[PDB]
Amino acid sequence: TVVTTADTSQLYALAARHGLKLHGPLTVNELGLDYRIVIATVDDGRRWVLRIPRRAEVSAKVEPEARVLAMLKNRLPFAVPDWRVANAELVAYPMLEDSTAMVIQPGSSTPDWVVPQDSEVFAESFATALAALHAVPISAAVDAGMLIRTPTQARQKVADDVDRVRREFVVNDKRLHRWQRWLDDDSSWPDFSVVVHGDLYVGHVLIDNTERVSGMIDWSEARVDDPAIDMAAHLMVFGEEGLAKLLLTYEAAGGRVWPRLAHHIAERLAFGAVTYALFALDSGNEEYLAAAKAQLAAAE
Ligand SMILES: CO[C@H]1C[C@H](O[C@H]2[C@H](C)[C@@H](O[C@@H]3O[C@H](C)C[C@H](N(C)C)[C@H]3O)[C@@H](C)C[C@]3(CO3)C(=O)[C@H](C)[C@@H](O)[C@@H](C)[C@@H](C)OC(=O)[C@@H]2C)O[C@@H](C)[C@@H]1O
Ligand SMILES: Nc1nc2c(ncn2[C@@H]2O[C@H](CO)[C@@H](O)[C@H]2O)c(=O)[nH]1
Repeated sequence: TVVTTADTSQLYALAARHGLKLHGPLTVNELGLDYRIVIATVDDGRRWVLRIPRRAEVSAKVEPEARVLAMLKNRLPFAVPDWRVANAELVAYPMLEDSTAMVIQPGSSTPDWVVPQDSEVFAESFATALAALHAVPISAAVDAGMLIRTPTQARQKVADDVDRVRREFVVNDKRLHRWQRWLDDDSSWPDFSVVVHGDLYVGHVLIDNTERVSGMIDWSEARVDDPAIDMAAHLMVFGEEGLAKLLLTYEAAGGRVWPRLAHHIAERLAFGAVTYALFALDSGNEEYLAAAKAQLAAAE
């Protein structure tokens, strides 16, 4: 007998209650704070992703995300998870076998690999994919019950998050001033909102073996909001040169821009410290909290 991390009999029973018969190899990622993620082989010979909510508060988010993905499926020129099972105890979809655009071993803080800076096929196809996403009509998002933020509501959300961090943590004075100046800088903010992925970075983008964007995953944060939300992580990974290329092609592909978009994306990236701190706070995880407090107290 060999102790294994996965509980195959419990997983089998869970999947079977939702019409999936597990058979063959599986792998398990238990490091998620909200979900256990298992990639399992099913009697169709195919791999499926089992996205297992850990708690009632997580389970509550399944049905609204299911409506998002159902709406998006025909309206994007790339794949998204096909949640053929979606309920409080289990989400399951056939695995999208294409690689993520960043490969990282669970537990590790350093990726094995990220799609290269000089990959023109990746850069170009990410920009067009993003323009396509941001072209999904607002009416479709409303009809699907999505969270909608007008430009005023988008800016208010940022203000609320900044204020919550200020109430719970002690933040470097210059950091605070940066965020406030940004919130007060009318010219930075867009006068429209779009359907955004909300958690978009190389780890949630799938690519075919030519490095062309073929899919996106992990849509929990999707909503109608500030377009720049989906561009900040591109700046973080690919730098100002990568952002410059993105904006040129995004605009050429029909994406709507505004003159201070590049600036606004950089401010959104800085605002990532707020998002991280609130995640840490809401998680109750002391390691995340220690990192967050250190970041917030530090000079940029
Ligand atoms: C938009 O700007 C981003 C910039 C940066 O975005 C992050 C990323 C994506 C964050 O994840 C996001 O963290 C938030 C809190 C929740 C979110 N979702 C689960 C909901 C999650 O995906 C990280 C904090 C994940 C984390 C903690 O495990 C790590 O420490 C790992 C090692 C992480 O550094 C890397 C693999 C590097 C190579 O990735 C990047 O820098 C991207 C660009 O960190 C953010 C918090 C900002 O929001
Ligand atoms: N290639 C690929 N990875 C996935 C898929 N679903 C989940 N993952 C991985 O599991 C994590 C949790 O959803 C993601 O960040 C990916 O690393 C998928 O359909 N295809």
